[PDB]
Amino acid sequence: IQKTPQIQVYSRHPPENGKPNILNCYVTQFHPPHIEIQMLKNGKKIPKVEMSDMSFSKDWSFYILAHTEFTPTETDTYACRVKHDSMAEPKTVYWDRDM
Amino acid sequence: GPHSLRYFVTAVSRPGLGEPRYMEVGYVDDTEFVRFDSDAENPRYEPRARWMEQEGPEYWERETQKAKGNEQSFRVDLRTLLGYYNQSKGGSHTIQVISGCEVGSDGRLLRGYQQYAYDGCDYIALNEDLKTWTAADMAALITKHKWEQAGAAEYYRAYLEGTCVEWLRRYLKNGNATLLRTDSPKAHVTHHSRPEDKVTLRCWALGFYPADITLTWQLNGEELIQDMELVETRPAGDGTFQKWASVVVPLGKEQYYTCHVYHQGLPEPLTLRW
Amino acid sequence: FAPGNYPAL
Ligand SMILES: *[C@@H]1O[C@H](CO[C@H]2O[C@@H](C)[C@@H](O)[C@@H](O)[C@@H]2O)[C@@H](O[C@@H]2O[C@H](CO)[C@@H](O)[C@H](O)[C@H]2NC(C)=O)[C@H](O)[C@H]1NC(C)=O
Ligand SMILES: *[C@@H]1O[C@H](CO)[C@@H](O)[C@H](O)[C@H]1NC(C)=O
Repeated sequence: IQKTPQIQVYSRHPPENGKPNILNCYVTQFHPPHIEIQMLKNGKKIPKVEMSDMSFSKDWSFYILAHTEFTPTETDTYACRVKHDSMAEPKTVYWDRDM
Repeated sequence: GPHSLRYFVTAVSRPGLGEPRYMEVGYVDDTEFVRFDSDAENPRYEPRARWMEQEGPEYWERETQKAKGNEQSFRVDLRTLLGYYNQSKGGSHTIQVISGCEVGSDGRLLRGYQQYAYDGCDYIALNEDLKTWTAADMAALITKHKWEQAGAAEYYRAYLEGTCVEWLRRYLKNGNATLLRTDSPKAHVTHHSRPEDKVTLRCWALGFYPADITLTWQLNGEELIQDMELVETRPAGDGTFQKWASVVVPLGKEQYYTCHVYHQGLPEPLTLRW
Repeated sequence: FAPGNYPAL
């Protein structure tokens, strides 16, 4: 089965400039399992990102979380880039702090 | 309340790139606690929760040996299925398995299960009676016949009623501070404009544990579960969860809609508005 | 404690 991934980007705590927080990129409902996930700060790859919570649902689609500690500022931007066979090109989803 | 111990296993072939990738991830309830990944340079079963520091070196050695054995059996399974389905060796294929047991508040077994899938489709599964298997196609029927002659269900039933339940009880005891805790949700509502004098109201629930939660939107005492949009409950990176649910309403009438949050950590459900 | 021996398909 070929299922396109849903990509969700969100912080642990409501964002407040200057205060430590956690940024998450949850990639879900995909198949096959092969996939590439990267988190970016101002367009540059964030090193030491942690991958966790890998699982699958009743219909067998895959789920996995990418997360990292961060201290937001008014103008730093963050995003999650994902590459999967179901898509022609990599998909980049930005963190929307006003969602 | 009830608790569960689950193991998610995945084997993925990759022709022309070496051996299949093999992974095992274990969970107590909705908390990841152990993991094995064949693609690390020194594949070993590793702790994923702080309380697992309470197990000795022998525990890790034994789990690691089991994982390496499992890795080899699934490697063989991938070849066998190419035969059952008359497929070529040039493409990538996936085998997935979910195994687990669940106990009640008193620690006694409520149910057990083990289900397999090939390329994202049901293959074979253990029936509720823990005595027979049910096959999704003719290939799985061959497997069913093999397992009946080998007594596979009896061996798995013994694991469920003994080992699985006993260790789940131990994990709940050792990690009580983490697993039996309750973190109350903190909520808020965001507002967004849209085309045609309408507005999007989004209700957020943050920092809670366990994961089970209910979020609803009401209008004059009636739930709008229909025209409501939402995301599946998701992990937030520190052992807690979050979720949001939204509804579209007429501009200037936002005050007539209320979000309701029900959770184990809320003696009285939360009611809030924009 | 993980399952110990997954029977071959
Ligand atoms: C979680 O349970 C502990 C008791 O169990 C702790 O010690 C070992 C037996 C082992 O299971 C270990 O993993 C676990 O952390 C509770 O602590 C006890 O609390 C009572 C309160 O009356 C004290 O009298 C005991 O001395 C104390 N035992 C210990 C740890 O020395 C602990 O309270 C509980 N966690 C929570 C929710 O607070
Ligand atoms: C298996 O597939 C090949 C073509 O890929 C075909 O020649 C052969 O007859 C098939 N055998 C079966 C069991 O259908």
